[PDB]
Amino acid sequence: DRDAAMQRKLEKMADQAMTQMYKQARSEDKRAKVTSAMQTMLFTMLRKLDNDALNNIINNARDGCVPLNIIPLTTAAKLMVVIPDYNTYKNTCDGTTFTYASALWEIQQVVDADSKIVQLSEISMDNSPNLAWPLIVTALRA
Amino acid sequence: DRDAAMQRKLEKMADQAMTQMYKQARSEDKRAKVTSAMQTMLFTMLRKLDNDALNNIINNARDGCVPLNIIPLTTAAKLMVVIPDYNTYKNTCDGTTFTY
Amino acid sequence: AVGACVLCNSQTSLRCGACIRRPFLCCKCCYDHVISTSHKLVLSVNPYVCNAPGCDVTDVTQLYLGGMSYYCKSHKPPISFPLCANGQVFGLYKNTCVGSDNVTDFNAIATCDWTNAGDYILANTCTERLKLFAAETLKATEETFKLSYGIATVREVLSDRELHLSWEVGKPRPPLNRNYVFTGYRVTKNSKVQIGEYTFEKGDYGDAVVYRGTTTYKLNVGDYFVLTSHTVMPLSAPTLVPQEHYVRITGLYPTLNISDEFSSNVANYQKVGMQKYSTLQGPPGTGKSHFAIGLALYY
Amino acid sequence: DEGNCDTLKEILVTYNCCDDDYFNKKDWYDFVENPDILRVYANLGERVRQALLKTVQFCDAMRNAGIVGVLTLDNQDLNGNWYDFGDFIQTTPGSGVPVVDSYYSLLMPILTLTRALTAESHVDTDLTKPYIKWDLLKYDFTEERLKLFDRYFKYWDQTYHPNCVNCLDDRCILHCANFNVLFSTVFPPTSFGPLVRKIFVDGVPFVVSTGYHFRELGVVHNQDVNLHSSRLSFKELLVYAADPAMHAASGNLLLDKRTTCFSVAALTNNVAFQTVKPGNFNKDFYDFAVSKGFFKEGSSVELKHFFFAQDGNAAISDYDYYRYNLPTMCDIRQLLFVVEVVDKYFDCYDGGCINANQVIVNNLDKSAGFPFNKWGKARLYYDSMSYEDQDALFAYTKRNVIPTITQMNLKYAISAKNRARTVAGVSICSTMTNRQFHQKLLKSIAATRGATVVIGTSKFYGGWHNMLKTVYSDVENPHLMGWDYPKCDRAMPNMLRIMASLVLARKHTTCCSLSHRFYRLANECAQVLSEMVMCGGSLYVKPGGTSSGDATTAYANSVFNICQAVTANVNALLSTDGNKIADKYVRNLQHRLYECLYRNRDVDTDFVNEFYAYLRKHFSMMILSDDAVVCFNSTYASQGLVASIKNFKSVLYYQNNVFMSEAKCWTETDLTKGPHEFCSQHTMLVKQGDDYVYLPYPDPSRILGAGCFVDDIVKTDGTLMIERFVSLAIDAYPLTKHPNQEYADVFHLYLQYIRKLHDELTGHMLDMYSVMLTNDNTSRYWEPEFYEAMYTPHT
Amino acid sequence: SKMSDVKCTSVVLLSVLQQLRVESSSKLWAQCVQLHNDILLAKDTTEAFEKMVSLLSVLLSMQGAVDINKLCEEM
Ligand SMILES: Nc1ncnc2c1ncn2[C@@H]1O[C@H](COP(=O)(O)OP(=O)(O)O)[C@@H](O)[C@H]1O
Ligand SMILES: Nc1ncnc2c1ncn2[C@@H]1O[C@H](COP(=O)(O)OP(=O)(O)O)[C@@H](O)[C@H]1O
Ligand SMILES: [Mg+2]
Ligand SMILES: [Mg+2]
Ligand SMILES: [Zn+2]
Ligand SMILES: [Zn+2]
Ligand SMILES: [Zn+2]
Ligand SMILES: [Zn+2]
Ligand SMILES: [Zn+2]
Repeated sequence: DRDAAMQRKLEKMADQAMTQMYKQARSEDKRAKVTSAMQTMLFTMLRKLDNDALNNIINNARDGCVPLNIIPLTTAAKLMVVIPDYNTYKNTCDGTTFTYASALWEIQQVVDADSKIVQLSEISMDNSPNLAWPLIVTALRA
Repeated sequence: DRDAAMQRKLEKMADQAMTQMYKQARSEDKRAKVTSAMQTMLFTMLRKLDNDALNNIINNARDGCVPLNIIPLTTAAKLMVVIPDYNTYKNTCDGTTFTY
Repeated sequence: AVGACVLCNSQTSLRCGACIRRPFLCCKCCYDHVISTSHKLVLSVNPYVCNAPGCDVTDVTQLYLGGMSYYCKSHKPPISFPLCANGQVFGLYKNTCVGSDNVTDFNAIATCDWTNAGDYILANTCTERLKLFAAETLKATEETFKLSYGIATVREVLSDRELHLSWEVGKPRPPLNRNYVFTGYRVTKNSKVQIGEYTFEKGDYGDAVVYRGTTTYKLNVGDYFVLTSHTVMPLSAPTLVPQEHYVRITGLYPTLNISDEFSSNVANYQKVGMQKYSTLQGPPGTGKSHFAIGLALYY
Repeated sequence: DEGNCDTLKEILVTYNCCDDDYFNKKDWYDFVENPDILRVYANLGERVRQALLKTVQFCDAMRNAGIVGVLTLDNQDLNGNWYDFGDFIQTTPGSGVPVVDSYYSLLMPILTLTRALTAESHVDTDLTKPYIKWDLLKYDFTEERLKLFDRYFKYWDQTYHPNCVNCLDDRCILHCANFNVLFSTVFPPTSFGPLVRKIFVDGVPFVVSTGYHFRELGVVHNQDVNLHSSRLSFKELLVYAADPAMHAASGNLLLDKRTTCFSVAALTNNVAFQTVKPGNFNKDFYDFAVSKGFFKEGSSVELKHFFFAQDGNAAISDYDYYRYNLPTMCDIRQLLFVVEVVDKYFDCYDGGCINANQVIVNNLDKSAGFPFNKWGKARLYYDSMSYEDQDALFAYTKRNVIPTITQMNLKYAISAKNRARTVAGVSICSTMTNRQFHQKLLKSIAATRGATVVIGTSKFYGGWHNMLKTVYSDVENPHLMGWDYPKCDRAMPNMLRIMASLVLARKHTTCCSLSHRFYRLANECAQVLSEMVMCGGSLYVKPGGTSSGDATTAYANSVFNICQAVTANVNALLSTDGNKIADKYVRNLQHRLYECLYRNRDVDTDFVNEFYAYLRKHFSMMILSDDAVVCFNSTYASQGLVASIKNFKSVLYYQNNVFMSEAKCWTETDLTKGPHEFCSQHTMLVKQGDDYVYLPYPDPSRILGAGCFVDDIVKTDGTLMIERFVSLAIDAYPLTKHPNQEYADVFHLYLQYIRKLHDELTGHMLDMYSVMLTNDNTSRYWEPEFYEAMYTPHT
Repeated sequence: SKMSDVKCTSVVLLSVLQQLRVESSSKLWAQCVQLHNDILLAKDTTEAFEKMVSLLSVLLSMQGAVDINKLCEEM
C-alpha cells in the first residue's frame, strides 16, 4: 500500500502535466493563426491605400506628421452619405453631383436602409414616405 | 465499507452525467422547436384575451379577408383589405359602409 | 435530439452512427443491434468517441463514461463506468426502454446492400415501422450509389449542337438518357463553382453527345460535369393512412345526373365516399384512369 | 435657480439675447430639453469677450501708473468699464500690479457657457468677417494658444504650458489643461486626434499614429518611433492593429447627417443597422402568478420592467446623445482645492503598478473590442501574450500614446424605460494596460469597509445595515439626501474626467516618474475620453465624457461624484453672507476657505485637513459611482453652511451643462426609514432576531419582470433554471417584512414556483428514467430560512 | 387581469414577428417596434387594444408566413 497511493499521485500529476502541456501548446497553434490573420488584415489595408494622394498630403506636411481626421477627407476616393430624411437629402446632395470637403463628388449609387437600390427619380417630396430612410448614397471623387 | 463507498462515488458521477446530458439535450431541443411553439403560444394568448376586434380580424383572416397594410388608428386613414368571395363581402360591407 | 426508437417506439437519445439513415434506437434495442452486427458507433447528444487529447476509439464496449465524458479503456478517468453493459447501452431514458425481438429482421434490413432479391421481400412483409425504415434506407442506398460514378469533361467542340464527351479514367460511365442530369465545375484556378444544369444523349456517328442545358454557357475545355446528389428526408408520414369505414358519405356531395357515360360507376363512387381510402385494380384499358375523372364529375 | 432667476432674465432681455417671451417656454433653462438656450447664452459672448479686453487695458493702465489693487467682478459693468478705486494703493509708476486671481477664475465657467471666444474663429477677430481657413495639415497651434493667452489672460501670473507634456505636476496639468479647453474651441476640429506618419516595415509603407493632439493636453509626440523596421512582433502587431490610423486611412469618407458628432470614416461599403429583440415570455410563471392573485386591476404590484425592442436607428440615436457634452472650462482656483479634498477622501487606500502576473481578470470570455473581436475573445489575447510582452506593452504605454477604437454595443436587458442603452467595448490593448496600471488601487478600494466609497461592500449578511450605520457617522441634526446626475456618462466634462484620472494616479508616487504618469494619462485620454468610436461599421469621434467600458469606470465615476459634492459644499459655504453666520468657527472657516481658494497658490494641507474634517462631520457621504446618500446636518444646511439640493443644482448647471430637476432628488427627514433609494433598493427597518436592522428590498415589479421576461428561449423552461429563481427569491426575500401584503406575496410566489418547478422536474426525470435521484438537496430552497440567513450578520 | 394581460400578448406577437424576419424590412419593423413599445407604455386598455389590432394586422397581412387556419384550429 505504501508503494500504491503514490500511483494515484503519479497518474493525477501526469494528467495535470499533460493538460498543462496541451494548453500551453493548442494555445501556441492558436497564436500563429491570429498572427497570420492580423498580418493579412494589415497588408490588405496597405493595398487599399490611395498612394498618390496620401503621398502628396504627407509630403506637404512639414514634420511628416498629419492629423488622422484629414486622411480620408483629403485622400478617400469614395464618400458615403447617410441621410435621415428628404430635407437633408435636398440640402446636402441633391442632383447627380454635389460638393463636400472642398471637392466634387458624383453620385454612383443610392441604397436605402434595406440595402435596396433607389433611383434618383424616386427620391421626391411625395415619394419620401415610400422610401426606407435613411438613404446611403455612395459617390466617387471627381 | 470500502466497497460501499466506491459505489456511491460512481453513482454520484452517473447522476451528474444524466442531469448534464438531459439539460444539454432539452436546451438544444427547445431552441429547435421554437417557431411553432411560439406561434401556438401566441394564438392561445390571443384566444384567451377574447377581444372583439382581435376576434373579428382573426375570423376574417381565417376566411381570407386579410389586410394588405397595417390597420391604422388615426381617423380618416386608409385601409386596404382583400375580399376573396361574395360571402365575405355580404357580411362585412353594408352599402358604402365596411365593418372591420 | 430526444427521439423514438424505430422498432419499439420507446423514448431514446441514441442513434447508430454506421447506419446510413442514423435511426434512433432505445437502450435495449441499441445493445441488441450493436453487440451482434458490425456496427459499433453510437451517437448520443454527444458522439461516443473517446475524449483523450488524441484518441480514436468508437466501439462501444471498449468505452466508459468517465468523469464528464466518454473515454476509452486506458484514457478513462480512474472512476469508471462501462457504457455498453448490463444488457443495455447507456443513454437517456435508460430505465424505460422496452422493445421486442424484431431485432432479427432489423439486423437483416440494416446489413443488407439491396443487391439480392430477398432483401425486398423481407423489406415489404415485415412490421409497419420496419416498412418505413427499410424504404428510407433503400432510398438512402440508392442515393449513395451515385457517389461511385465517374465525372465527365469536354474533349472539344467542332459542333456546338453536339458536345464531345470525355469520361474520367478509372471509373464507370453513367448511361446517357433523359433520367440523369449533370452539374458542372470550372476548377482551373478560377471558379470551382457550378456552371449550369446539363443533360446528355448519345450520337449515332463517332463519339458525340447532342447535349441540352438549362442555360447557354459554353465549356472552355476545363469545364466539366458531375452527376448531382440528393439527400433523402425522413420518411415522416405513414405509407398508408389507417382506414376507417364511415357509415355514410362525409365531406363529399353527390351530383344531379352526373352524365350518361359515367352512370355505371356510381356504386363505386359511393363506396369511395364511404371509406377513408380505396383501391381500384383493373386490367389495362378497362376504365381506371377515366373512373377518376368520372369521380370528379360525381363530386 | 429656475424658481428665482430674475437678474438672468433681465440681463438676457436687456442685451437682446432673447425676446422676453422666450421664458414662456416650459423648460427654457434646461440644457437637454431646450438646447437652444446655448444659442441664447452665446449671444452674451461678444459682450463678455469685450469685457475681457477692457480688463487687459485696465491692468496695463495700472501697471504703467504704479497702482496696486485687486480686480473684482463687481467693479466692472457689463459694458466693461471699471469704477471702484477705494482699495487701490499707488506705488512707483511702471511697477504696479493688478491682482486678477479671483476675477478670472470666477469668470471661467462663463467664458465657455457664453462661448466668448467665437470671434477668434473669424478673420481679423470680426464676427461679421468669414471664418479663418486654416491649413488642414496644421496641427500645432502652440503659438496661437500663446497669443490667445497673452491677449485675454495677460496678467494671470501662473505659467501656462500649451502642451501639457511640460507641466511640473498634476496641479499644473489641470491648470494648463483648463486653459487648453477654452483655447481649443477656436481651432478646427479636424486638427485634433491622432497624428499619423508614414513608416516602413520590411519596405512596405504603413501609416501609423506617432502622436496625438488633445483638446485638453495639447500636442503629444511618441518617444519610441521606428521609421524603418523589418519584423513586427506580436506586441507591435497588436499596437498597429489597435490604433485607428490604418482603419481610417483605408476606409471611405463618411458624411453621416444623422448626428452632429464628427464622423471620420466608413470602414465597410455599407452601413449596419443593429436592432434589439424583444424579450422571451415565460408563460408558465405568468400563469402561475395570475393563478395566485397577481396582476389584477388596481393592484399595487404591476409589470413595469420589460425588454423594449429597438429599430435600426437606435445605436446611432444613442451615440448622438454625446451632443450633450459641451467644452466646459472649470474654475481652476476652485477645482485645484476640490482636488486636494478629494485626494484626502482617497487617502486610506494604496496603489501603484503591478506586474502582468499579478493582474487578475474576472471573465476572460469577454469581447476584446475592435478589431480584435474578429479573431477571438479576451482569452485569446491574454493567452497569446506572455507576461514578458505584456510588461513590454505596459512599458510602451508609458513612453508612447496608443489611440484605440471603442465599439458601441447595444444592451439587451430589462428596463423600465424604452430608451436604448449602449455600452462601450474598449479594445484589449487598452484594458490590459489600464488593468496593469490601476488594478492595485481598484482592488484596494473594493476591499475597504467603512469608507465613503462603498464598492466591494456586499448588501448581504448585514452589509446594508453596516453601510447605513457608517453613513450616520455622528452627524448632529441628520437628514438624508440623494441626488441624480442627468446624462451622467455623456455630459461629464473632460476636465472632471482628467481630474478623476489624476486623482487615481496619485498612488504612483514611487513606481512612476512624472513623464510616465503623463503618458499614462495621455493614453487614458486617447483611449477613453476622446476616442474613435465604432458605431455600425463607421468611425466617429467621441467629443468627451466617460465611456462606460474602461477598466476604471465605477471608481473614476466615484471620484467625479465626490468632486461634485465637495464643489457644492464649497459654493454653499462661500455664497453664504458671513455677517449672518452666528458660529464664529464657521465664519473663520469661510474666511480661510476663500484665502485658500483665491489668495493662495500653494496647497495648505492644514486647511485641507480642516475642511475634510468639517465635511466628514457635517456632510457624511456614501458613494457608489453615481449613487450617493448624504446624512447631512439639517441646521447647517438650512443656514447655508453645508450643501443642499439647490447647491447641487447650481453646480451641475455651471459645471456639468445639465439641469438637475428636484423631482429625481429626495430628502428624508426621518432616519428610521433610511434612504429612499440607493442602488435601486429601498430600505426598511425590521426587527431581526432581537434588534432592529436595515434591510434592502427591490421594486416588486423588477423581480416579477425578471421572472416573467427572459433574454433567452431556454430560460423559459423553468425546470432547467431553478437556480435562476433561487437567486430571484434571495433578492426578493426582504419584501416579506413589508407592511403591504401584495409586496410580501412576491417572495411566497417565488418559493411556491420553486416548489412546483422541483415537483415537475422530478416528474420529468422519473419519466425519462424509472428511478428518482438518490441525493436531492433542493428542499431547502422553498424553506424561508435559507433566505432569512442571507441577511443575518453571522457571515 | 386584462390590461396587464395585453402587454404580454404584444410581447409574444413581436417575438413572432421577429421570428418571421419582419426585422429585415426596416420601415415595417419601425412601426411594429413603435406599436409594441406604445402598448407596453400604456395606461388605458382601449388604446392598447387598438394598437394590438394594428400590430396583429402586420402578422395577418403576410399570407405565406403563418398558417392561420391550422393555428386557430388548435384552439
Ligand atoms: N363508360 C364508358 N363507355 C365508353 N367508353 C369508355 C367508358 N369508360 C372508359 N371508356 C374508354 O376506355 C378507355 C379507358 O381508358 P383508361 O381508363 O385510361 O384506361 P387505363 O386506366 O387502363 O389507362 C378510355 O379511353 C375511354 O375512351
Ligand atoms: N460702510 C460704508 N459706507 C459707505 N461706503 C463704503 C463703506 N465701506 C466701504 N465703502 C466704500 O465703498 C467701496 C466699496 O463699495 P462698492 O459696493 O464696491 O461700491 P462701488 O462698487 O460702487 O464702488 C469702497 O471703495 C469704499 O470706499
Ligand atoms: Mg389508366
Ligand atoms: Mg467695489
Ligand atoms: Zn446500425
Ligand atoms: Zn427500442
Ligand atoms: Zn482513448
Ligand atoms: Zn503646465
Ligand atoms: Zn505606476
